Amino acid sequence: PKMKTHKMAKRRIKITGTGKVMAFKSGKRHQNTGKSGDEIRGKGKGFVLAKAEWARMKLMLPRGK
Amino acid sequence: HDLKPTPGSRKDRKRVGRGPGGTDKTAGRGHKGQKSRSGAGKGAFFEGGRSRLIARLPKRGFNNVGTTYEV
Amino acid sequence: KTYIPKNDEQNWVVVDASGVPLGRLATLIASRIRGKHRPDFTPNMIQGDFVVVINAAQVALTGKKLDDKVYTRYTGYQGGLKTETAREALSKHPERVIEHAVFGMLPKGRQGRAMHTRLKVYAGETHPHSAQKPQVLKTQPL
Amino acid sequence: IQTGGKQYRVSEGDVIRVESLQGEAGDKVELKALFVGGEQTVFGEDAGKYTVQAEVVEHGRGKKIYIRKYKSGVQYRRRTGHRQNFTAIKILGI
Amino acid sequence: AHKKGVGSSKNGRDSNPKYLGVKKFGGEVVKAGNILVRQRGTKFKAGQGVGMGRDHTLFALSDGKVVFINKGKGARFISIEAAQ
Amino acid sequence: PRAKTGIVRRRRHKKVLKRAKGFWGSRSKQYRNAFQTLLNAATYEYRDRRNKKRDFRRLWIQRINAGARLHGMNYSTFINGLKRANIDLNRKVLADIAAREPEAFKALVDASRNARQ
RNA sequence: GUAGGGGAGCGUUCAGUCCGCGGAGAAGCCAUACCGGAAGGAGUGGUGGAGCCGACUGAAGUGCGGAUGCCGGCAUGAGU
RNA sequence: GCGAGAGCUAACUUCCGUAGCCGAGAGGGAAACAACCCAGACCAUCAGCUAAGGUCCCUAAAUGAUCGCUCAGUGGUUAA
RNA sequence: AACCGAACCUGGAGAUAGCUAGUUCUCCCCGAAAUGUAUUGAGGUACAGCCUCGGAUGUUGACCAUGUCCUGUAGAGCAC
RNA sequence: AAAGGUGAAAAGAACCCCGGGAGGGGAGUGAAAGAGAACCUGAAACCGUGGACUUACAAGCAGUCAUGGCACCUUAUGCGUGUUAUGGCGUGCCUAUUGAAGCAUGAGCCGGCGACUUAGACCUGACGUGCGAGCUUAAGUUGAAAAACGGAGGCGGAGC
Ligand SMILES: [Mg+2]
Ligand SMILES: [Mg+2]
Ligand SMILES: [Mg+2]
Ligand SMILES: [Mg+2]
Ligand SMILES: [Mg+2]
Ligand SMILES: [Mg+2]
Ligand SMILES: [Mg+2]
Ligand SMILES: [Mg+2]
Ligand SMILES: [Mg+2]
Ligand SMILES: [Mg+2]
Ligand SMILES: [Mg+2]
Ligand SMILES: [Mg+2]
Ligand SMILES: [Mg+2]
Ligand SMILES: [Mg+2]
Ligand SMILES: [Mg+2]
Ligand SMILES: [Mg+2]
Ligand SMILES: [Mg+2]
Ligand SMILES: [Mg+2]
Ligand SMILES: [Mg+2]
Ligand SMILES: [Mg+2]
Ligand SMILES: [Mg+2]
Ligand SMILES: [Mg+2]
Ligand SMILES: [Mg+2]
Ligand SMILES: [Mg+2]
Ligand SMILES: [Mg+2]
Ligand SMILES: [Mg+2]
Ligand SMILES: [Mg+2]
Ligand SMILES: [Mg+2]
Ligand SMILES: [Mg+2]
Ligand SMILES: [Mg+2]
Ligand SMILES: [Mg+2]
Ligand SMILES: [Mg+2]
Ligand SMILES: [Mg+2]
Ligand SMILES: [Mg+2]
Ligand SMILES: [Mg+2]
Ligand SMILES: [Mg+2]
Ligand SMILES: [Mg+2]
Ligand SMILES: [Mg+2]
Ligand SMILES: [Mg+2]
Ligand SMILES: [Mg+2]
Ligand SMILES: [Mg+2]
Repeated sequence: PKMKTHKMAKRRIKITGTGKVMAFKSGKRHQNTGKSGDEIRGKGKGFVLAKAEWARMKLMLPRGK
Repeated sequence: HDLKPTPGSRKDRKRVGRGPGGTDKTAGRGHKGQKSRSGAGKGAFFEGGRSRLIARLPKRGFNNVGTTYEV
Repeated sequence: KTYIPKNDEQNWVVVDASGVPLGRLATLIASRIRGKHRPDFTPNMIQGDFVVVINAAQVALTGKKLDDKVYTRYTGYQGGLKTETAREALSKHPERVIEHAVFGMLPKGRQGRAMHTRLKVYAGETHPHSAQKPQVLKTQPL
Repeated sequence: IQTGGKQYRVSEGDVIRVESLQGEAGDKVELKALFVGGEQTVFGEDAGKYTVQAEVVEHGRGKKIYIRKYKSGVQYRRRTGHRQNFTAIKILGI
Repeated sequence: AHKKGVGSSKNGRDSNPKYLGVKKFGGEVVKAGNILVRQRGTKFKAGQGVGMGRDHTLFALSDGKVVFINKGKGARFISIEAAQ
Repeated sequence: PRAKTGIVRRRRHKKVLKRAKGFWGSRSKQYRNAFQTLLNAATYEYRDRRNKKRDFRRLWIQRINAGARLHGMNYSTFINGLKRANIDLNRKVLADIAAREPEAFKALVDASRNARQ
């Protein structure tokens, strides 16, 4: 059986050139009028997971994409 | 018959069980627990019963294959 | 390689308990019986000397030890705890006071019980053992 | 009259095995006395002055022995071989 | 025979820990923007080279070496003096 | 291919059982109780190698004290006596002198009480 | 030194090759004070009556005291 | 054990801080005794010194020394 | 149709089993944890924490002294 | 469900002895009846006969250590083998546990059966080997007491 790709992880995770794993910062959908404008700015973004969380994601998409 | 494979080509496998040599009683598995049990399952992306990291993270953008250029 | 001897001897000696404190005499006797005092000494054999005791009836006891020292027997039936004072024991049957202490100071397995044998208490001045011509031993700390 | 950490008792013309000694079949070993096995007796310094003389007879491997260790409800079993090397030694000291 | 309660506590409650105090102590090197005190109030006043966020957090402005000024109790200052 | 037990189990078993002769009742005839008895035997063997070294020292000491006291000396005073005069004897050996050779042990006594004076 | 990780090995069937035994008697069984650091391994003798050891290499239905485990035989309770 | 709460300044109690041990630690001591005291066992020895703890007999080792105390078996379990 | 709050036979079927039992040859090396937070979670699981093997570094670790800064307990004290 | 095996060949034991018989002892056959039809080997539990040393004052997880007694001599006259007397010492195993000799679980006994595996042309490391800026084939085709062909595909090659 070919190991399947974890379709949830498709739109939320990114493989990197070196071989680290990325995602988008969170809290941006109704936690808005908070705000602060620098939070709202800092959140829409993107960023690298701390580390412990790497193996799993890697196993989520074997193809990298 | 003269021939022999390379030193370090073929390690003999783990035969768990088979006495106090040796991995006695529990064959690595530890004492009790869901991990101890014999069934196919968990599997790998199951954290606690909780609410998973991947499930907590925002989805971004659609998906498109488009064209890719051979370098 | 270490020396194991041979029980040849049968050595007999007379102790006079007259005026002697009970425990101490009990030590001299017990020990002469067990074997220690014998340069060859070998434990799993009995090598002790035979000990005649005389004048048990005049044994000394550190006051107020008579009227206060109690011996206790138990019979197996309820209310079996029978007790008797040193003075009582000493008038009824003194030999059993000496026997009782010394026997306390021997071991308690097969061999020890076997050692009781080589004790021969008599109260008062004489004994019946002159055929063993036993050699007299003085009460001393040494 | 001693070797490998331990005294022995010798008189004359007797074999004695002691722990493995350097040497070979027919070698000679001298030893300082600790006590005179005989007349008038001597001990201490007087003994050390007198000397003992002994021929290395043989090299040997002691009787076999297994080594068993055990501990309850731990599944701790240990089985091991053992042999204790010695040297046999005839005596003819002064 | 037995009892049936009924009392409880109104208490229990407390609040998650507020890791406060100084993080950068007397005689310590400092990168630009390294934080040196978390505090409730004006416990430690900024000196030269150190600014102060709204948390009354003291953070150093231009690298250097940390120095503590205790000006006789209740009026105290932390500063940076660069080496040389 | 399959590989039965064939022959191995019985060889193991006979090994244990043959270690176990002279054991009482089932302890020498049933494998398991043999094997078991033997675990406890393990404990006893190891222990008692050390312990017999403990025991023989004891014996020597007893005999020595005896000889010591024959000639009017306590053991302890006899042994400081020997160390003082730098006589350096095994107590195994001291025992054997004490038990086997009277006059000689006597001589050591006199030497030691001299070293005490 | 418990869980656990690591390392070097012992023994079992089958397989390839090499060595080689065997009716002046194989495997299996039985006794044994010898050997090896341990799994284990030989020597001799008794049994048996036709197949089999050692070495290197390969593959496993490969090593048991437990599971109120399974099949089987025989004990105890009892001359009750 | 020490530091606190809870508890009755109860529990072989409960919940935290801290050291050590047991857990996973055999060996000597504490009669017996996971925990306490001494002490971390690669194997062999019929060898020597020590630790805690001990040296009247069971039981290895002074029925030791000197100046006292208690006479109540206090010793060998509690208080106003 | 000798045990019916849903008969019996066979099949799905090796149902599922965060639960209990059980888990077999030897020696050598290191060697834990029972803490944190999160969990329809509390005897289960995720990630840290702790173990081991390997590859990297190359004294960065350890203890203890010196220097310097931080502290509000022990005590104490009554200035609120 | 359980079930298998004389012997090369039935030459399957005429005949004699005890017994109603069963069973056996002879004889005869056979290479061997140490193969006789409850017939290849014939382990262990378990039941007995005989012999060695032992036991009728004794408190015991049955061992272990030390010594003495008797006995024995084919890896055996010593480091002995068997057996014993007496002394010292000693709380079955497993499991489960903070903690097991536990009056906690399992177990009558011995013998056999009895539990970490297989798969994919999946994923990811360690070791090894062949090629190496390249490496590799799959279905299949032909051959086949062997293997060779087969480039479709797949992996590296650039990331964001
Ligand atoms: Mg392993
Ligand atoms: Mg088991
Ligand atoms: Mg288990
Ligand atoms: Mg035990
Ligand atoms: Mg345990
Ligand atoms: Mg010692
Ligand atoms: Mg170890
Ligand atoms: Mg072969
Ligand atoms: Mg075969
Ligand atoms: Mg069974
Ligand atoms: Mg039952
Ligand atoms: Mg049955
Ligand atoms: Mg009847
Ligand atoms: Mg009945
Ligand atoms: Mg009846
Ligand atoms: Mg408690
Ligand atoms: Mg201990
Ligand atoms: Mg202890
Ligand atoms: Mg004790
Ligand atoms: Mg306790
Ligand atoms: Mg001391
Ligand atoms: Mg003594
Ligand atoms: Mg009905
Ligand atoms: Mg099932
Ligand atoms: Mg199904
Ligand atoms: Mg270690
Ligand atoms: Mg658990
Ligand atoms: Mg983890
Ligand atoms: Mg440093
Ligand atoms: Mg206060
Ligand atoms: Mg007939
Ligand atoms: Mg008989
Ligand atoms: Mg009697
Ligand atoms: Mg008798
Ligand atoms: Mg419990
Ligand atoms: Mg545990
Ligand atoms: Mg019981
Ligand atoms: Mg039980
Ligand atoms: Mg239970
Ligand atoms: Mg039962
Ligand atoms: Mg490679």
